[PDB]
Amino acid sequence: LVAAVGFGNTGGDIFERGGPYLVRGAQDLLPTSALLDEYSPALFCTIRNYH
Amino acid sequence: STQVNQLLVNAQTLLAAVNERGRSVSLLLERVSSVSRQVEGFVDENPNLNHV
Amino acid sequence: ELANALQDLNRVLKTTREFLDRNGGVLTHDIDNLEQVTTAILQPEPRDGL
Amino acid sequence: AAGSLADLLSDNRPLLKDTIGYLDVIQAPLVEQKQEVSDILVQMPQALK
Amino acid sequence: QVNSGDAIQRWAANLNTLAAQSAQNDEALRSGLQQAAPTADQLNAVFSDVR
Repeated sequence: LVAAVGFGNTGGDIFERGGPYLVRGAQDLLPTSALLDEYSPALFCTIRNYH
Repeated sequence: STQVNQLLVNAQTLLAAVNERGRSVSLLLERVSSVSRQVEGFVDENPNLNHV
Repeated sequence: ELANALQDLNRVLKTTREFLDRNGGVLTHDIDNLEQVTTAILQPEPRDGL
Repeated sequence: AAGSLADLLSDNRPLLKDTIGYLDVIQAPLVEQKQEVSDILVQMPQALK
Repeated sequence: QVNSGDAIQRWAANLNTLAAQSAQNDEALRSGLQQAAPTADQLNAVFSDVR
């Protein structure tokens, strides 16, 4: 029970500080993820040619 | 007798307050079992995580 | 319900303890290094450069 | 929270496994040449200036 | 107490079931307690390191 008190307090603090950040980051990553997926085929060949 | 009466009324209040969230209490055990299984499977099926 | 819950809870507690003894000490280091490098590249001058 | 984590894992486990595999194959050459990366990162600011 | 006979019978049966399930996994319960004691401390340590 004491360990649960300590771990719950620490984890709740960390989650309350870094939850909305992660939520909005994962919300804003949709266009960048779609863009990276759309132009994936020109990645390996581009890096190979530059090398 | 006073302790018995107070115990019974406080127990009624506590049970009424606990089970108003009926769906979550009614699924606590199922969800904890499910998340336990999922965490076990996630750790088991990815043995290369430490080297990564 | 309760029997499966107890068994799965015991198994996941053991699995979690193994995982934290195995990976936590390097996961913390990775998080610290990521934080330090991102903070270094998100100062106002690197921010305007980017 | 238990239900939400169970659902998140049940949905994202195969994708996380594939992500870990791809991350391993990406990072292996970088670790193999972790000194060349340091050297180019040291040298690049002078060239940029 | 008479008017609530169905409720008391139902929770008596459910207490029987829950107690049977808890007793049939006595070693599981002991192991769960013995492992829950230090795992929360370890989780608290991990979180406080990345606080």
